[PDB]
Amino acid sequence: LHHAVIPHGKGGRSSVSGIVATVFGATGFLGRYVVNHLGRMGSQVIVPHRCEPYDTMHLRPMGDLGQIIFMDWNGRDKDSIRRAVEHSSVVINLVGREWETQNFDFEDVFVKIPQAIAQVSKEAGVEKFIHISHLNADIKSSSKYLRSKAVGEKEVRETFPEATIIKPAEIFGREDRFLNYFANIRWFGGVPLISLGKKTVKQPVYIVDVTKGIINAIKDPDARGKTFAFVGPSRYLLFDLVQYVFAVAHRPFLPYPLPHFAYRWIGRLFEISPFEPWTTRDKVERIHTTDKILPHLPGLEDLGVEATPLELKAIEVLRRHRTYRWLSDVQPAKTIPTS
Amino acid sequence: HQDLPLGLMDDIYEFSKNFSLRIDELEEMLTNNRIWRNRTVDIGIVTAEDALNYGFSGVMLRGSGIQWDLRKTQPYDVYDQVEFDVPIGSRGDCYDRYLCRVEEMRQSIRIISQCLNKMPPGEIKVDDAKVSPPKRAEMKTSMESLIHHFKLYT
Amino acid sequence: ASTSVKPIFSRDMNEAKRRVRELYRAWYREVPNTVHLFQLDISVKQGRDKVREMFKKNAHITDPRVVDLLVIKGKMELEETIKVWKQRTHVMRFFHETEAPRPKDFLSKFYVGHDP
Amino acid sequence: TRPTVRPRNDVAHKQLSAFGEYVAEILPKYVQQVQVSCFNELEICIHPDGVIPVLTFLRDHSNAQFKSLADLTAVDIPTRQNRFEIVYNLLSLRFNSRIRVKTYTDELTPIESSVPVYKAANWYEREIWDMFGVFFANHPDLRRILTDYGFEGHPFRKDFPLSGYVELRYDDEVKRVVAEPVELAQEFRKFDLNSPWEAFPAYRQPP
Amino acid sequence: PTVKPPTARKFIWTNHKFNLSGTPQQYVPYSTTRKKIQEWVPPSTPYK
Amino acid sequence: TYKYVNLREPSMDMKSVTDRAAQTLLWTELIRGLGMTLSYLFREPATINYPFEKGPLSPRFRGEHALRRYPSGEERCIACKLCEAVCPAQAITIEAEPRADGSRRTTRYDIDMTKCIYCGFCQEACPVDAIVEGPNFEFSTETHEELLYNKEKLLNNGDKWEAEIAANIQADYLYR
Amino acid sequence: ASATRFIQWLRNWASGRDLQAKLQLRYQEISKRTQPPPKLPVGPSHKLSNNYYCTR
Amino acid sequence: ASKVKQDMPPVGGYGPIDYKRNLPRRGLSGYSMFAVGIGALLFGYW
Amino acid sequence: GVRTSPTGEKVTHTGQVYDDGDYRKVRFVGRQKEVNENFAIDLIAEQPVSQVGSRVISCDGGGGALGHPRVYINLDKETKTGTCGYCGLQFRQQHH
Amino acid sequence: SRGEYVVAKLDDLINWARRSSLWPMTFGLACCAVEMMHMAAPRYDMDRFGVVFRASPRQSDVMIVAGTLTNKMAPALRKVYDQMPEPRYVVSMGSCANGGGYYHYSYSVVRGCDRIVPVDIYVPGCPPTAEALLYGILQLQKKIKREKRLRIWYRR
Ligand SMILES: NC(=O)C1=CN([C@@H]2O[C@H](COP(=O)(O)OP(=O)(O)OC[C@H]3O[C@@H](n4cnc5c(N)ncnc54)[C@H](OP(=O)(O)O)[C@@H]3O)[C@@H](O)[C@H]2O)C=CC1
Ligand code: SF4
Ligand code: SF4
Ligand code: SF4
Ligand SMILES: [Zn+2]
Repeated sequence: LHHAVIPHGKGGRSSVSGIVATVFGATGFLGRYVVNHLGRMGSQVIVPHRCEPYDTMHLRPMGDLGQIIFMDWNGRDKDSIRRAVEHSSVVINLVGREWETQNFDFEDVFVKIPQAIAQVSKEAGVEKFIHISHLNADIKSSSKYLRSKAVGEKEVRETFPEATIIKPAEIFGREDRFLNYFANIRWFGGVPLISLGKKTVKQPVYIVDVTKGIINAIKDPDARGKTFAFVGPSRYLLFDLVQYVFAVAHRPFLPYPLPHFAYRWIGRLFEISPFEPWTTRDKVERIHTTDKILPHLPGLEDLGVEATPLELKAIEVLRRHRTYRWLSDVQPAKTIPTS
Repeated sequence: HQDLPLGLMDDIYEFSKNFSLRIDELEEMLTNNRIWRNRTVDIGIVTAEDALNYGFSGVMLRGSGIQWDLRKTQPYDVYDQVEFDVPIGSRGDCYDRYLCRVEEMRQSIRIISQCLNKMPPGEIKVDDAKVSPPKRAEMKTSMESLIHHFKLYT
Repeated sequence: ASTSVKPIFSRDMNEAKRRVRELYRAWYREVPNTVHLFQLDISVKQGRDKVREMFKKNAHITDPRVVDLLVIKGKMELEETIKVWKQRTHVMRFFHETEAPRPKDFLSKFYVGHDP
Repeated sequence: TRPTVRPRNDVAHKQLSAFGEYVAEILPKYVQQVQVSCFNELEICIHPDGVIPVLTFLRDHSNAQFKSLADLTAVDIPTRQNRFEIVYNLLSLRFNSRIRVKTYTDELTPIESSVPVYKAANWYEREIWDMFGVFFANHPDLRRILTDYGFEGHPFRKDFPLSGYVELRYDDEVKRVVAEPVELAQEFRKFDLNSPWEAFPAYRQPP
Repeated sequence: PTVKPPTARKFIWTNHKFNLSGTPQQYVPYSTTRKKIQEWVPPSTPYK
Repeated sequence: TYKYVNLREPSMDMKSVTDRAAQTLLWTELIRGLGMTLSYLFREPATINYPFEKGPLSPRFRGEHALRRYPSGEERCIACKLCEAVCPAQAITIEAEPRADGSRRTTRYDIDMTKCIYCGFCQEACPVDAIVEGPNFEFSTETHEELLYNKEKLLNNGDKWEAEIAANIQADYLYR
Repeated sequence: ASATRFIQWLRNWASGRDLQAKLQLRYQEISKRTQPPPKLPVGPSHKLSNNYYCTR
Repeated sequence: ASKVKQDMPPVGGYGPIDYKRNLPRRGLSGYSMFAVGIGALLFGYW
Repeated sequence: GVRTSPTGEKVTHTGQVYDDGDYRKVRFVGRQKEVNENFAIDLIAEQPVSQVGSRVISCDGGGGALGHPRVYINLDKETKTGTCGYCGLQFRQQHH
Repeated sequence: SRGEYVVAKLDDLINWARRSSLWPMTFGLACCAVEMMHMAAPRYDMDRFGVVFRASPRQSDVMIVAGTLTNKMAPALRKVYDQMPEPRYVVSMGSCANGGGYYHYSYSVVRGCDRIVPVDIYVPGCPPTAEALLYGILQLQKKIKREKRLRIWYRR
């Protein structure tokens, strides 16, 4: 590397960080924060987008003049992928979807597309590669979402050997579908939960921690070929977590039990709409899948990030669900000890 | 900066000719309209002593009856060679100030007519190249003019 | 003599520190409802830490005229917050949330830039 | 009369010169220096303790009647021990004449507020405080008037940078407008325009 | 122009263009200067 | 001299009082205001059919910038940086060096059309009429970046509007 | 100025004045947009003698 | 060798320009207006 | 007179072109590189050398007030042509 | 014959409605607001294109930032932008709202409204002529005319 784009400045908006990053799937929940932190330091962020340009406008104020470059691409058009990665030094793959469409399904977005990005990046000459997977990824799970990520996770590690795979748990934030999803059950009266929300342990992680971890992995060369797992600082029962969410939102809470087979059936009629499904058969599985406890995988603390307690920043997400402007404290959710 | 282009003072005359009727139509809609009067009469009354002590100037003084205009008391340019009247209010409220401005729009047409009829010939910027830049024709043939053009713009 | 100077409010430090303490009291009692009225996302604990931290920085002062101005400015700052002239953005400009940490050790500065 | 030279007014110069001595003799306790410029503007330089006695005198005295505060501004001259210079511009409708009254202060020394003399000075003194940092005693309401809430510093002081210290942008992570240290895509280009050759020998200073 | 036609020059565009904003023909800025500092290129021959 | 605007005292005779009473009850002066708006309904509107009709301009108009050439193809700019030094907004950046043939010419000439105040001082200070502001005023963009002109963009503007820039200078160079 | 005499009567009557002699639209009384070239005067200092700068 | 030519008023100046207020006096008197108003009512009542 | 580089990018009249491993070529993906094709160094070299009978000639660029400041060029050096510093037009002396 | 064709004409209808009924909310801040009013004056008459002179934030489809944005005003601009129902566009008018302008190096001016809100059209000038803004408003219309919201939805 005789060029080695050299950082300049104090790390501000007009500075140069030397990072030329292509961020696929930059138009979603996780992309907003990743692109924001890159442009907040002076990175050249290429944002290949499939949606309408009107939906990329929130990404324009995130960088200085000319530091955010927008391109068109198709997940099945390798030529378009190459155009957006050939001039870069790090590729970030944040592509995903909670549901399956006629054109695209879980295999296409979690296996066929991520592999193409890695294969094109490898020959294009990209030295770094960040791939996001799920904490509960295995090829022996009811969820087809989680089954596909395990299949697609290994292809990235076999197509781009040095890639850095990050396996976050459920992420919560302002635009998340995890804590907002819980608070939006109120449109149907009670809150269905397999069992009574018991027998499920989850370790939610803050969106910014996932973002800072992704950014740190783009800097320290002790993450090439590694595999991380971003998990929160506390483990909660699903029943406790949902009750806490409704406590912050300050709304009636009437949980009732529901059989697993019955939950899927209502989860199939809610995935008939041709728009954003309110819930799906796959989405119900992931809510109740206890988060793994992989202790052999390095986590956030190794990359220099300190996991953010949910109690610290749960009001931030659930404020808008409160029906009163001010509302005049909620006791912390019962957390499973470390033992 | 530059002299007036040929055929401008004719257009100003054509415009100034019809502008009195335009103000008349403005007064047909507001001066004697009872809704306008009730929203501007006895509103914002200022005394002549408070107006002076609060730093007011212009119509904010003349509205309250103070007879003061810097064009007639401290003239500049050629304002002492033109004829015009200074409208003065009596009540000191919004309505009287609205009348002064309307009358000032008339007295301004009065001054423009005199300016068009008394415009003298000659240069339009001081003939002193150490203050005002020389003409481009001189700047491209005279060494001194080019030196002063260079310095006055750097 | 030349050292003679016109006071602002307080003629000596002991009378100047009374104004400082009165100003810490009003600030200490305004954080609770400043975090409520503005709908901030910071606990009242770290709110009073920020008030405490600001005062401590101007603790080496030993000139009553300097201290009187620091008190005068502080009450101007307090009035803006009490009367909600400040927006949520102004109140959170003390905490520097979006400024990345800048390590102060020599080696860290050596790798990043030329600044001392 | 040369067409490119401003004509003199010797009548005004003599009149304002006489009125300067008149004010100096009636207020020896405060008037430190009186000047009349070549374009006939009288400047009365006073001790800072004499803001109210002199402004009140010029406003009320039957031969002065300066009943209009045209402007009130400060000038920052760092070389001076008292770096600030408070300038009061007064107008007289009765006598159709103007006067200027100048005093001085520094960062830590209060100057008496003239709101009791001229109500116009209410906002002028807030601007001087906000932009220069001069504190005015007994002011009905002293605050920042022109600068952003919480702005730290006094922009019009000569040692304050042109582009400031902080700049604003919207941050999506916190969903609010945030302030960060100033960085400029193009630095302001400082021009050294002064010519090394003297231009006005009449204003030459001693060696 | 059918009465007082413009002067003809070699470099004047024969074909006019409209506002090309939003199209692939838009104007993308760049620096028109060359690199200022030339780095040292180490020898490709080993030693010892 | 001065004139009172509102010093008239209303008449207090029977006819005058009954005129104001009739005005109050019968709304006469309000009807007088309805007639004026009715008049405007039957006048010709002053609206021009944009973009098929354009508002009148003059040869002095200060619009988009351009870099000119002599009647030879050679650039008029000789990198004197007088325009750079007078730009009130500091919207010009110039770098120069001897050309291959030894001619004093620029290697960079950037105008930041977002700092520019469209004031005309650059074309007043140019001793060779190199930089001018043309009549074009319709060059709105969808991105901020493409309003940061470099030498190539300005030269293209000159080669694109020269037929019109030359005629305007011809119609106004005897004033300037 | 193309309004028929009937509409002209109506607008004139309603306003209360002759609107046809003071139209707010310009037709042909405006100066031609092409004018003969000028030849501007020169200032008082354009002399070849008795014109030393220190005297002005 | 033509003479000076700058924008000047035509020899003799421009025609007079009106500026004073010209609000006309139009309508009937207060007496007549009430007469027509009362006349309408009586005919209407009839 | 462009001299397109091996990577297919036009070289402007100032010699500016992006190297292979330069990340700033990405800005031209989906767009174009604005380059003015009329090089002033090629067009002024194809202007005939004027022949004059005087050792000194004056150039004002043509047009008088519309040209450039009037300069006087010397022509006593036979080994080279006299060049104008503003416009580049060249002048030679007939025989002496 | 194809769902792409049917979903495309139905997309033109919504584009045509949104392009032909733009209701701006002018943020008159500085001198450029004067040239924005001249766009509503009789000569140009923005109202004839379906562009109403003035509307409230919740009834507005486009924000026109006409004038200088200061550090003390920036928080208010974003608040009104957030409260604007979607779809919402921004037109940046004048040098001050584009890159700071004459006041670029000031300590109290935001160097461009694009640091605060996304910008769809930039109108250059100081001030842009009332006709130059109307060109910018008519250029925003062709942007909406070129949107493919329903096309892109049909191919997800
Ligand atoms: N957010 C969460 O809760 C969790 C996220 N993850 C992982 O993070 C990644 C997604 O994060 P998140 O932001 O929440 O997802 P989002 O639903 O918010 O957005 C998904 C992104 O991927 C793009 N996308 C989806 N399908 C396609 C397609 N065929 N072609 C091109 N782009 C497509 C979308 O583009 P567009 O919409 O514009 O068409 C969008 O930019 C995934 O890898 C996921 O496994 C892991 C743990 C928790
Ligand atoms: S018009 Fe004025 S502000 Fe714009 S580039 Fe020229 S000198 Fe600078
Ligand atoms: S454009 Fe004109 S003023 Fe500017 S550097 Fe070139 S020759 Fe000099
Ligand atoms: S761009 Fe020009 S007209 Fe607009 S606000 Fe700024 S200085 Fe005023
Ligand atoms: Zn030449």
